Amino acid sequence: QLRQEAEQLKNQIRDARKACADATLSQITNNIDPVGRIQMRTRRTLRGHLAKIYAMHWGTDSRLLVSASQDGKLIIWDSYTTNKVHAIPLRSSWVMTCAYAPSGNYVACGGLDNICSIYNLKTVRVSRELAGHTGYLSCCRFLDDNQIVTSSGDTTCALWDIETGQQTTTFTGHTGDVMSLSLAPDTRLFVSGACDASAKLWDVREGMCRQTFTGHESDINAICFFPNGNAFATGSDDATCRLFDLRADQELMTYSHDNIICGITSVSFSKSGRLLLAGYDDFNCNVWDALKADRAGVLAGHDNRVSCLGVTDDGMAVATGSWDSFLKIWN
Amino acid sequence: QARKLVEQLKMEANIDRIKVSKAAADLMAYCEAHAKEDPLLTPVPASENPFR
Amino acid sequence: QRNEEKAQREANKKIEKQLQKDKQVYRATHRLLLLGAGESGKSTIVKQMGIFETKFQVDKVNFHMFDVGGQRDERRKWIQCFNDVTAIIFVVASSSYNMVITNRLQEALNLFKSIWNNRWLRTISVILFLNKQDLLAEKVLAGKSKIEDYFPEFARYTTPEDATPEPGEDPRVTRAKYFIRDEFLRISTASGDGRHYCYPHFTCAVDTENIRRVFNDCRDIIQRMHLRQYELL
Amino acid sequence: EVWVVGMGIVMSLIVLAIVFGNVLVITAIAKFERLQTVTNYFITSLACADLVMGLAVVPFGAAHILTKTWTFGNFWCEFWTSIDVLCVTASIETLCVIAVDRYFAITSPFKYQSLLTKNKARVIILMVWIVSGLTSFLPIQMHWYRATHQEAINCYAEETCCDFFTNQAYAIASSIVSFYVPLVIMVFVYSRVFQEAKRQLQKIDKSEGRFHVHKALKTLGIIMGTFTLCWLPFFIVNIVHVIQDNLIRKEVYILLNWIGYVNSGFNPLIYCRSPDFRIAFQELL
Ligand SMILES: CN[C@@H]1CCc2c(ccc(O)c2O)[C@H]1O
Repeated sequence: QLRQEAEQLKNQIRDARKACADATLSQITNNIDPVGRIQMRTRRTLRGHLAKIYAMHWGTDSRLLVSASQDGKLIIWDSYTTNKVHAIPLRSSWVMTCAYAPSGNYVACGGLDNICSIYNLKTVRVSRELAGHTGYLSCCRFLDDNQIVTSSGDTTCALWDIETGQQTTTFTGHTGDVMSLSLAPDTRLFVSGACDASAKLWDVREGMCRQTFTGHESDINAICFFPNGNAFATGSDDATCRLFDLRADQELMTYSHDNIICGITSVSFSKSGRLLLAGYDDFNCNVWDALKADRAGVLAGHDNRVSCLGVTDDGMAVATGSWDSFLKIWN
Repeated sequence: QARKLVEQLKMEANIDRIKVSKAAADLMAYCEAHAKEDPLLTPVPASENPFR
Repeated sequence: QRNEEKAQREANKKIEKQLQKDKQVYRATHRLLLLGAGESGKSTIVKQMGIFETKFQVDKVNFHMFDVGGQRDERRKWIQCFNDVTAIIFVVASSSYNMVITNRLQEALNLFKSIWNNRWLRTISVILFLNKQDLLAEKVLAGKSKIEDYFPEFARYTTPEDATPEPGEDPRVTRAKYFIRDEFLRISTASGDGRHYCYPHFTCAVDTENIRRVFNDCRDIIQRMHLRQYELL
Repeated sequence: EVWVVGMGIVMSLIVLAIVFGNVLVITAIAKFERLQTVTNYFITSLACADLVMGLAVVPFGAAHILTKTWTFGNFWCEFWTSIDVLCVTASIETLCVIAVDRYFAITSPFKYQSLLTKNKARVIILMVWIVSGLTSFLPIQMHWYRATHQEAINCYAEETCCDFFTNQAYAIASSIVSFYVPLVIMVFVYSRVFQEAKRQLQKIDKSEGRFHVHKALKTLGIIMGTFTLCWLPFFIVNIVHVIQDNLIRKEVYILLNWIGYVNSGFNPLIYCRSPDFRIAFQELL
């Protein structure tokens, strides 16, 4: 009974989204001039990690970045002088994500242990251990100095309060292990993608899923959010990268080539949003012209699979951390 | 269970959306406007570039 | 302004020394992954030895075993984390061929096939433990729930002449044990390219030598890895 | 003239092959981070020894053979001889330490990682090169290898002729330090490695006899046979001509010495067959 209603609603959604397809992004962007070829050279190589790196996060100031590895070390670098400011041992050797607070005072990390650890840089001890998730924790982002969102394999995303260490708001109804989430430039909204092809948009204050997008065909390993605040591009185990729109509700363009068959592990946008940098399961990394879906350049300097990709706030540098301990800064 | 799902789809259905042409035009306009201050798109001078 | 660079250099030097010490410690130890069903008896193996980690050392060699608790999901994406482990310890109950909770043995065979045919775990070898051997003997000699009904291929199967029967054992249960082993062995040899092998062991709850068995299997794994890096073997 | 031209072409081809292979190996190790490893440091040391060989002592020796006259000074003759001895002993001892590295990695795998590290590898390479220097430079620069008979003193007095005449003691000591001791060490460690490989093969056969699933023999055969057939024929006559003055002629001695030299160019082919080295070579060219 209810299944028929759900199917009718899904058909209505499909018809409504098909009604707004006035013109594809390719048609409009074909008139604009091509971006051209972009060659990027490794300006800095950061060394000191012991095992494969999974995630990094640039600081609010472009100088400092934090990276996580399977040793259980949360090393904080000064990318300008290639100096390890801090090396934070972890209680659990397995860590799958990290984040750097906007104020620059706190750093968080979490792994196969469901507990999310938050470290106080300026005081280096564990300020709070956030527990309550059931599965492996996959991503962390700091809404403020006091609020953090964690997405785990429990198929749920949660909003935490550091002072009380409790889940203020829990986001549910998402059918797969959530892999990555990204925040809007404003704190109001954030988006996440999971093992199921669906990537959902959430509202932090209300706690309800406003929109859902089912463009992909495999697990969504990575997600990034357009600087304008009205779009976001998601990587997948399928070779496609797709750019969705919040106001339009469906994908605008797809980024893939027949030559590449590997998946995507990390995506990011340039400051202007023209270049969509995406890591890949093969050793190299690719740079996509977001407007025209033409591969502008290739960043091939890593021996193993690329696991994390980031672009600094002012857009000066691009950092890539692969499954070799080496983390490289491109520009 | 299914009631929650159908309620979620019902709430999601009644949202105003704009045409794809308008959204793509907005994205292209934003990219064109902010392309000037893009160190990645346009390489910065060596003196201006901090890393090198 | 001048002292900041010196302070950063001193901090970098101290962190580098600590990281060299951590390099030595980390390269000294060996990491193992324990995978199995809940009823497979992995708790028994743990007792002899979100995530549970047990450290045991034998012959002055540090072994670290990580058992993933909970996370009861058919899709495994955390397993890609265990790409640098020395070996994957697989625990399966051979006496559960008849339990419905798709048979348990068939479910374990499917899990072993999925783990073996994984892009990330291409080079990682698997150590196979077959617990509840006494229970398997009790079931086989009971005359109820014959292997043939649950596993049709058992009827055509014949006991291998080049085997190692127990000093005091019944041919029927020996046939059952070797068939159960041979299923996993043929799954192992169907797709292996020689980069990783499987070491099937008939273990029991009463047995206390499983630590020595895992030590020997890790020794063989590292030795074969070093031999295969060169053109030998 | 035709024979001289042909010999010159052959030696030029040998020199270019040696230098090209060695510089390729060295630049592949230096450029790529993944190619830096404890064993690859020994590989780099051997490649550097072979490169110095092919740059210093092979072309000068070829010129000496073709011209049949040492145009350079007597100090230059001593310097060339010393660099020749240094390169040969450094290359052979580096092969010995590579064999020891493989033996320690295979025979004792659990303690192999702690036993040898990058710093220990650097210390081992430094010790090998210091032993080579003490063997070569010290007795030649201090002129402890000078022979006694009239031919040797006539050759030494004449600055236009540069021929190798050596004492019994120095010849025996140099041969023992350079070849025979590393030969024994390599033979022992490779026999143990072969035994371990055969034991592992028997274990694999026992585990998976019914199912479907030589190489060690071929690998050890090439690795040991190339080095032996290159250097043992030279060192046996090196000992013999000292023991028996009239047994060995100069031409045979020089021919066997150059056959030993060719091992420097053969080494990169043997010791750089790994897929990573192949990928690095393909990317370079
Ligand atoms: C001039 N040719 C020299 C003469 C003797 C000698 C060589 C190489 C290694 C040694 O340990 C030696 O004693 C030859 O390359």
